[PDB]
Amino acid sequence: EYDYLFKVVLIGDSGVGKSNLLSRFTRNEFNLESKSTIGVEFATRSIQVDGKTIKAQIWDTAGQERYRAITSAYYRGAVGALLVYDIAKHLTYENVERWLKELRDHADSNIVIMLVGNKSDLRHLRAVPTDEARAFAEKNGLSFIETSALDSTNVEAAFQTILTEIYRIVS
Amino acid sequence: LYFQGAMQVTVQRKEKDFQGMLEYHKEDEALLIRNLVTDLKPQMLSGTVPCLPAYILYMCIRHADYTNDDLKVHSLLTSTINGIKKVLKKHNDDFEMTSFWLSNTCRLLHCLKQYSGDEGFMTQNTAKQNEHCLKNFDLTEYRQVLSDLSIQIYQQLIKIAEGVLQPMIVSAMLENESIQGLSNSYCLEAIIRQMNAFHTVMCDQGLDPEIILQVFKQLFYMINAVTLNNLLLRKDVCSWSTGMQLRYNISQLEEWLRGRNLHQSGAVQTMEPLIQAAQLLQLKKKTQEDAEAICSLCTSLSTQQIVKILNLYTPLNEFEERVTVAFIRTIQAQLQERNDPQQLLLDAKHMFPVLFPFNPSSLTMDSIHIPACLNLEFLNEV
Ligand SMILES: Nc1nc2c(ncn2[C@@H]2O[C@H](COP(=O)(O)OP(=O)(O)O)[C@@H](O)[C@H]2O)c(=O)[nH]1
Ligand code: BEF
Ligand SMILES: [Mg+2]
Repeated sequence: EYDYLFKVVLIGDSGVGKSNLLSRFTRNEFNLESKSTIGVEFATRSIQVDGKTIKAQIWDTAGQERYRAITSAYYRGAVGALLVYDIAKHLTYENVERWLKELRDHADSNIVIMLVGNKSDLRHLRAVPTDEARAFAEKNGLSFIETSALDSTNVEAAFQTILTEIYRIVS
Repeated sequence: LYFQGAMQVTVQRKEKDFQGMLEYHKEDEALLIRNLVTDLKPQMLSGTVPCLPAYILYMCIRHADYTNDDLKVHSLLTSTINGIKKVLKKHNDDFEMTSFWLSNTCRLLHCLKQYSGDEGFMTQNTAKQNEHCLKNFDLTEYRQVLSDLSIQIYQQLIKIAEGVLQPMIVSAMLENESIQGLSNSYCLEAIIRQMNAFHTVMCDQGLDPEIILQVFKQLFYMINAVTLNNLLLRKDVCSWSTGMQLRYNISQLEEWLRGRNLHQSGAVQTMEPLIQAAQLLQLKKKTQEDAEAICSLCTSLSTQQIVKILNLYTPLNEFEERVTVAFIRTIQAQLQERNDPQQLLLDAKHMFPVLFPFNPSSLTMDSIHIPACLNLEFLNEV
């Protein structure tokens, strides 16, 4: 059982690694041949914070328009969001603005939002400099981290950080 | 000149260590079948190695083989098989008892193979084990009878488990909103608790893990069909909201599987129709592109099923619309190359054929001893 249940949505373009951030976080698995998410999918994991049990209920969503749910109204009740782009594809980062605008059209105003630059293992292919994405996060009131679902770098830290920040706001 | 036999000369028996055999007197056989099969309750055997009843039976058979007593062999087995059947007709609704005798029947079968004498069943024996093999008798025909029995028993185990789960499925899977932002009753936790109980029973009794994996593959198949079939009848649950709820429910079942190391059972795969139905409910349903996305994605739903769900689809906010006739016809035209079944509903009672593994063990017959609680003191070690 648990003391808090935190609904957290994963949003951002198709291919950026949302489902693998989720599989890495919830069962330490990564798959190179990930199937595209259809509609909304789910996984959960419980962690400790301030000595209390926090169940993270993670809503993993489709980034491909032809795979998306008819409506974004399901964002309601979300206390956290990860807005994910691929550091090796500047377009996925350009699209963060639009993901972000939609989120704030449907989400509660206290939602905690973390901008996540995924695939940091692809250093040789980087298209989004860290400083650029960080200034965007700052200016938009987003927290910010770079992760790699592949080599696991900062995945634990991204989720632990957002869940801890949510705990501080709601407790 | 004569000799009556006289110190009256008598045939004395050689004094040797435990061979791991078990002899009994023909007159005492009903007491044996009675205390070892008929009146034996699974729970008396807590705190011993699983399937001790099967080992004990093979040890008795072994001795019978050794005295060359084929009347004993036939008697014992024929009588044991009938005992077990009788216990199962009486306990036809008892999951624990049924699984108990499945497990033991299978181990007795493994013993008869492992110690058959056929070198093909023996590749994994230690020398000590090889010398516990049957010497005189080839019991192939009985092995066949035991294999037939275990299938009958497995079917009764599935029947029992499905009977318990049935009244729970629709309510848990379709009639219980348990996550936020989407807007006799059972919840999904109660199905999961019931499956834990089944799993624990099967584990505690040392059922072959391949059989356990198959049991849950089979029960998940049932949840798939029962849930999908109810959804194929009802407008009130065909909305995007149910789609998401259902997907969440399915993911909890999947995580349960992983937690019990059951994820490779094939169970997940049997849910693909229900998963696709859940996705279908969530997807856009207006344009040509939308219809192509649906036809590409719904490979485990028949055309009739996809059409039924689109026909049933009922928005929950007036701000959304019912699927149009033209949209359905577009689906129908796109799905023409298909060869789907004539019947709309899935057969919820479909049984996957069970494959029973052969799992020889490292137990040595000459280290096995009967616990007093079985009241088999009238058995004697040889
Ligand atoms: N190199 C690298 N590849 C990744 C990483 N995360 C995901 N991928 C790959 O990116 C592809 C799309 O990943 P997926 O998680 O399905 O993307 P999603 O549509 O955002 O859910 C898959 O081939 C992956 O295995 C990462 O951190 N580094
Ligand atoms: F799951 Be992804 F967004 F294709
Ligand atoms: Mg995904």
